[PDB]
Amino acid sequence: DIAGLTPCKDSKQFAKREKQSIKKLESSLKLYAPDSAPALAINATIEKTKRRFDNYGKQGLLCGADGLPHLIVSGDQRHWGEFITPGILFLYIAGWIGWVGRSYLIAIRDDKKPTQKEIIIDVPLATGLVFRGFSWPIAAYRELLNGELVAKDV
Amino acid sequence: KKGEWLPGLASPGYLTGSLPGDNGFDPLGLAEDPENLKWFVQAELVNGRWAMLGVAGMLLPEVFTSIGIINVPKWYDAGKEEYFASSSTLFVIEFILFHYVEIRRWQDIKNPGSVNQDPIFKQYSLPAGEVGYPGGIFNPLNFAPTLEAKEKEIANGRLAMLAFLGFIIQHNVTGKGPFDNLLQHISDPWHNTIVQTL
Amino acid sequence: MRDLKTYLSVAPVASTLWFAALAGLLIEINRFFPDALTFPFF
Amino acid sequence: TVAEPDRPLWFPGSTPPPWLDGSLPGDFGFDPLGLGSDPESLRWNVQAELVHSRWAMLGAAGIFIPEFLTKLGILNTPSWYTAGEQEYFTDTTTLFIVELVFIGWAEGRRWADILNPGCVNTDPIFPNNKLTGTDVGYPGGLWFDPLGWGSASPQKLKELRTKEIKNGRLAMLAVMGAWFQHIYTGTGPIDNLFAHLADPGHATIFAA
Ligand SMILES: CC(/C=C/C=C(C)/C=C/[C@@]12O[C@]1(C)C[C@@H](O)CC2(C)C)=C\C=C\C=C(C)\C=C\C=C(C)\C=C\[C@@]12O[C@]1(C)C[C@@H](O)CC2(C)C
Ligand SMILES: CC(/C=C/C=C(C)/C=C/[C@@]12O[C@]1(C)C[C@@H](O)CC2(C)C)=C\C=C\C=C(C)\C=C\C=C(C)\C=C\[C@@]12O[C@]1(C)C[C@@H](O)CC2(C)C
Ligand SMILES: CCCCCCCCCCCCO[C@@H]1O[C@H](CO)[C@@H](O[C@H]2O[C@H](CO)[C@@H](O)[C@H](O)[C@H]2O)[C@H](O)[C@H]1O
Repeated sequence: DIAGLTPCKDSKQFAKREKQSIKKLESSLKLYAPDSAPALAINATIEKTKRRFDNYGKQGLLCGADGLPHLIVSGDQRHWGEFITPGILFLYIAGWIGWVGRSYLIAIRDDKKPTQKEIIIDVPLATGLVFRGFSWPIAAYRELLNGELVAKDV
Repeated sequence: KKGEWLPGLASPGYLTGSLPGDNGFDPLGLAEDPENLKWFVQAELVNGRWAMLGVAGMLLPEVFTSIGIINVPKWYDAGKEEYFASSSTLFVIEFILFHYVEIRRWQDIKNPGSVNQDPIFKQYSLPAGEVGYPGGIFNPLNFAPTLEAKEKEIANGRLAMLAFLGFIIQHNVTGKGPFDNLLQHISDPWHNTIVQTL
Repeated sequence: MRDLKTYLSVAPVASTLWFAALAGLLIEINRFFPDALTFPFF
Repeated sequence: TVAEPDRPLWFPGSTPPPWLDGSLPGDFGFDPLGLGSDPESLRWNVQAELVHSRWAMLGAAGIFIPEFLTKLGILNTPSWYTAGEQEYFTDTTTLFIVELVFIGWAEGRRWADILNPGCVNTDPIFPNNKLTGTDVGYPGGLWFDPLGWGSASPQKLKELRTKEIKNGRLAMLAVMGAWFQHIYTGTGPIDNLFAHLADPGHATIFAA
């Protein structure tokens, strides 16, 4: 496929890793009784291993010669779930955190002792501001156009 | 007393009540700046108007199809159909026309009353109205743009925007269209709910 | 009582409660959706 | 609104807290941990105790009456503990979501009255109805006080409200009683009553 890689559903090394991993867990399983609690734990880990390998091969992950999923972050639309889509999700969360904390610092900057509300959190004020990050890309963008995001001459 | 979205909560100060559809609803404080309020009023009008036309064009052709009067493709399948022009050509036509119209409306948003006249024909201009409510040829039937009338426009736009939000999310999880969802629900509401769909 | 609530709002206690709730949430997310190198819902 | 200094306290011989003066119903000066010291927490917990008491009294009747008559040759009600596992005319999750919407409406208007008294006492569709009560936690009106025993003089209202909180405290202990009983024992709570009445000296908690 891309960069000489082969999809994990086609790679033999990928399937050999799944085999050897499951057979290694089965080798640990023979030591215990079929009704034992370690047996149900190892069986659950085996089922969890099958689920993991199957999910990786199903969602179009590319594999190298090592049989391990390689990620393609160039922006190719076949693999946006590998970086761009989770990255946009992160930037939404990160902007939320920064915008809410910024709203908090602005609200307490006019207090008599602003340091008091920085080492002892005003939870009521925080709880009222935590949901402004939901619309942070909008409130930030408007503050960009209105000259409210950046302090003048610093 | 202008209508309370939450009977307990008080109305924000910057929401005076001189705006149609005002119910004191802005928990996140997005329109605290009057310029943000001025821009978002136009954004609500245009989003509400497009949602009203969209919900109509999505629901009404489909119910008339399911009844049996006409056979019109569904709103999500109407794009895959074949038309007299290439979809790419349709895109470029729509882009050019809106790249002219929306920017002419945008010039009025920034500077009011600056695009009321026709640049091709010097006469035939628009009378002076308010931003978001252009008079003249845009109101041929000469209705009265007043309260209630403007409040009903915003109210229908809000419900239609929620209606569009329902249509897209329903069609995603249910597979079929809005009127088919209503028929499936009407047959047995206690066993055909979003609880059962998931 | 008010002094006790003021103590619970101090930086370390608020951090522990906030990070404990955050740790538990991420643990349950990786419990119902383990592994996952990608965003599979597209 | 009527303080009583020499009221019968929970701990006879002790001193009541300065914030519990006896104006509240069911006031016995019981707050060793000072959970309701400040007036803000006191009024909030007063509403919490009242709603707790009312829900637990409905629950106490919903357990102890059907479990009683079903033991007799009267009814067919299953165990209150296993009543959730039952299947009704629709799935449980649908009943719960419907309950959330409708009870959420009632609690939302109740919350508006607690945070802002009097601002919710009118019907938002037919304004002429209204609720007559003036005390928080005692809404009055035609719906919640039709017989009219709730609009009376003080002392009398205090006597009735003392009865209400007392029955509710007993019911809160009663509901939690049935819970930990059906966990410790393996039968209905009416069997615990009969087992104890059959042998009060031996059929106790020290039976397992
Ligand atoms: C424009 C729109 C829809 C337009 C749809 C169109 C044109 C459909 C077109 C077509 O279908 C046809 C007709 C025929 C099909 O064959 C083809 C397509 C192409 C499919 C929806 C807008 C939809 C817009 C929506 C849903 C907006 C919702 C905004 C909300 C709820 C905000 C609320 C708050 O912001 C406040 C006010 C205050 C804050 O403090 C708190 C929060 C809560 C954040
Ligand atoms: C006991 C209780 C709480 C007790 C708390 C106490 C004593 C605290 C004491 C102190 O804090 C004070 C006061 C002062 C502090 O300074 C000191 C301490 C010492 C700390 C609550 C019970 C509360 C119990 C409640 C509210 C029960 C409600 C029941 C409901 C709603 C109904 C449920 C059912 O419906 C199902 C689900 C299925 C049906 O088949 C059956 C039914 C039963 C009908
Ligand atoms: C002021 C306190 C006075 C309490 C005095 C109690 C003294 C009882 C006599 C001494 C002990 C006799 O010993 C005990 O007698 C009691 C009678 O109570 C009986 O005890 C019985 O109680 C109930 C009564 O129906 C039976 O269901 C149960 O099976 C059995 O334990 C038994 O026969 C014996 O276990």
